[PDB]
This record gives sequence, structure tokens and C-alpha cells, in this order.
Amino acid sequence: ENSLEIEELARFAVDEHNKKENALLEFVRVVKAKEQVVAGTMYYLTLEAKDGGKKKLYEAKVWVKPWENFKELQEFKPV
Repeated sequence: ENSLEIEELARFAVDEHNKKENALLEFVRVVKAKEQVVAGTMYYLTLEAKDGGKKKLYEAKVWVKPWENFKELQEFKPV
């Protein structure tokens, strides 16, 4: 259920960014996603989130190891 997983990872990206940078972006939706095999899976996401009420676009890179309870935000930045 790829798109179901993709949305979860995009929400995770926003949550992790918020926790890491003391921010409060509000996830809206995923708009682009690339899923690439590496050691584990690498996700290149484009998503919309609200920053103080204004919708903005962001790119995120998320690393997942599905054989264990592991997920990790590598990069998160405005488009």
C-alpha cells in the first residue's frame, strides 16, 4: 500500500523536522515521492505544509529499515 506508506513517511518527516528544529509546521499532503532501494529504502518526498498558516512546499529525504523499528529524517528544506 505504497501511497499509504508514503503519507505516513511524509507526516513523519514533518514531525521529525518540528521536533528537531523546534518548529510547528502543519502537514497538509504529499505531492511527489520517489522510493529508492539502497541499504534499506530512501524516500525523496515533496510535501505541502503550513508555516504559520501559509502553505509552503518542502522537500524531505527519509531513510527506512523495514526489518526493524527504524526511520530517519536526513534532510528537510523549503522548495
